[PDB]
Amino acid sequence: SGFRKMAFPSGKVEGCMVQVTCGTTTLNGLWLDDVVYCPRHVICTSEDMLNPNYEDLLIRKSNHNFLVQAGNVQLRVIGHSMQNCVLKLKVDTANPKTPKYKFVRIQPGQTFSVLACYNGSPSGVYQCAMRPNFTIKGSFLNGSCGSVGFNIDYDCVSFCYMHHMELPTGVHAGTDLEGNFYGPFVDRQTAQAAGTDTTITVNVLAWLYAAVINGDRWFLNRFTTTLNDFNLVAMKYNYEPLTQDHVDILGPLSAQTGIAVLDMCASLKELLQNGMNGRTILGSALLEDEFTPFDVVRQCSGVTFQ
Amino acid sequence: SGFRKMAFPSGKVEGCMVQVTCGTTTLNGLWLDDVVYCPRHVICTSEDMLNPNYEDLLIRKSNHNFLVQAGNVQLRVIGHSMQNCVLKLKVDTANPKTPKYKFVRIQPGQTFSVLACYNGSPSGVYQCAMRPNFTIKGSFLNGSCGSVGFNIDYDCVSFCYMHHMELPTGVHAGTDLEGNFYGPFVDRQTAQAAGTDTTITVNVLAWLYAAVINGDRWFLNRFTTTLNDFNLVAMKYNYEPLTQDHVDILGPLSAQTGIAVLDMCASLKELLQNGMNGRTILGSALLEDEFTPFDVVRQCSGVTFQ
Ligand SMILES: *[C@](O)(C(=O)N1CC(C)(C)C1)[C@H](C[C@@H]1CCCNC1=O)NC(=O)[C@@H]1[C@@H]2[C@H](CN1C(=O)[C@@H](NC(=O)C(F)(F)F)C(C)(C)C)C2(C)C
Ligand SMILES: *[C@](O)(C(=O)N1CC(C)(C)C1)[C@H](C[C@@H]1CCCNC1=O)NC(=O)[C@@H]1[C@@H]2[C@H](CN1C(=O)[C@@H](NC(=O)C(F)(F)F)C(C)(C)C)C2(C)C
Repeated sequence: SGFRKMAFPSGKVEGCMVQVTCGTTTLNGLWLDDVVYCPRHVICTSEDMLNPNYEDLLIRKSNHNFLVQAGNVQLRVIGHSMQNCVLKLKVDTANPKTPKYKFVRIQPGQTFSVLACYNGSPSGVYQCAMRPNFTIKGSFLNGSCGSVGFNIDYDCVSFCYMHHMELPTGVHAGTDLEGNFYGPFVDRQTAQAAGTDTTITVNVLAWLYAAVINGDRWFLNRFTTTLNDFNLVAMKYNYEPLTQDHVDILGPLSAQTGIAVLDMCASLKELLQNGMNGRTILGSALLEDEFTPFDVVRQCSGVTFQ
Repeated sequence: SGFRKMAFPSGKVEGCMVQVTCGTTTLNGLWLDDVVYCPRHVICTSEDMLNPNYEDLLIRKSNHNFLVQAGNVQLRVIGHSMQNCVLKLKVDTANPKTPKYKFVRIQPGQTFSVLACYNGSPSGVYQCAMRPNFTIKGSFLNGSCGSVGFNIDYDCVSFCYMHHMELPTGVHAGTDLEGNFYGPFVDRQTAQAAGTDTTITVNVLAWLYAAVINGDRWFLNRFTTTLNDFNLVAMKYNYEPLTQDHVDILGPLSAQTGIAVLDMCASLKELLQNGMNGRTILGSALLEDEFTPFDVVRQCSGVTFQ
């Protein structure tokens, strides 16, 4: 039993992390095959980052201007290009520990593990959700840029996130590994703020299923509701609409517990209107929206990776 | 910025996990050098586990009775002994990926990462505290036994926990890697329950410091208090006493924020007496006691491992 926020094991990703230095700027890079991927603002100074011309700064760099270091070894750059906000450095050595991997662009609502790195060395690992406003709520300091988020599927790492920047309210923004930002953020030290965020409804329901599985059932009421009705009540508590696709995705949890999605929707509608009344669910005093249905099944069935 | 529950990167431990099968029982083992360590109840059936004579069952086993498997490879056992509740299987092969490591017995209050495994393969990683009643609040299913908890210090893994059992209320109990249980639990399917738990005061204060560092300061009041007074108020909310050692351990956080431990103690005493009043700290609606002072510094300074 028990229900924890739980990240994917990081080992496959650890063996891909490098330090990338250009001038005085040092940040982390991802070494896959014979390419190092990092944020393009590695080629900036403090001055530069207020309004940088990245194509211009990069013109003026030679391969030797990029120190890439993998513990004790220093990799020699033999090529450099820019794809959107990502810099690609061709190195002379293929990473022997490159895992099976893919590049994905995740959807708002989806979770992943972040491997927080400083100076190309791992600090720690935690789980995050891509919020509906295209931010994440991470823990990142100076030097963390180039840290990556990932999902593991059996043996194959899907990289979906690279860390670039921090926004007001101390939430975080970044790119896919093709260098396209999630959301409307630019890699420029300029005033930018996140849109107001919503609660990911399907994830809250997934967490309610996890609660029931773990025996926490005080909140199950005896009513049903319609999808239509549920959505109207949830509209006012700033919950995203639940679509029929979402209902279908909750099918496994519904089936494993014998609670129709719409009975659970009934129970949540009550919690939103009456609040939690001095009671916790799975240890928590707030409703959690950072567990997907797959995460719950993963944790409550025992899905495993190598 | 930001503050997350964050585990140590798991890679060094991943390369030590094996599947250990004896008869129909399969659970996880830890392969260090040429020894596999696992819970001794691998040698039991369902029948057995109500009241097992472990010395007796083990007498009757040959080395060949132990299948040890490391992905595709099968290791040949060439020796077996029992140390307390841990079984030690000498294998014919040393693990090439054995990291620098130590065996530690942690103290109540201390945190570690758990690498949850099924069939000797990692499912995921999360952070836990050894609670004062010598339990942890994990996520563990059937097959998880032998999963280990660890701290990383630079390059050296300190294993402190191996998973054995689950108790009423769905909390968890286990041994150090020398096979001594934490707390008064026995490895026997018998009615056993955890003592009522306390809140780890020093950890709550460490979390308050993290809050301030992250800018969440609404709860700082303008008073001091004495250690004596603080402890009396905390006695009734089921907080452990704060000793002078604890005060000394909070020194770095106190120094980095310029808030005396006893000013912070003043602020906590208020929160305990007046409650949180519909407000969160670092996202949380409850006070958190599962971050040590070292964890906070680690996360808020950027300590890093390889
Ligand atoms: C990242 O670039 C990094 O780790 N380093 C750059 C140096 C060499 C200093 C180390 C850095 C990570 C953030 C730093 C503050 C704490 N948390 C972080 O995640 N990213 C940046 O500093 C980032 C780069 C320029 C400005 N950045 C940035 O994040 C700004 N944010 C904004 O301007 C905002 F619009 F609010 F998003 C702050 C420094 C936080 C003000 C660029 C975006 C290119
Ligand atoms: C662990 O032994 C394991 O993963 N497996 C044994 C098999 C082969 C079935 C796979 C197992 C882990 C727990 C299983 C329930 C869910 N969570 C777990 O962590 N441990 C046990 O089953 C454990 C062994 C016998 C009885 N165990 C146990 O945990 C009991 N608990 C108690 O008796 C209690 F006193 F409450 F602690 C339950 C099965 C949960 C009732 C032994 C203790 C040797």
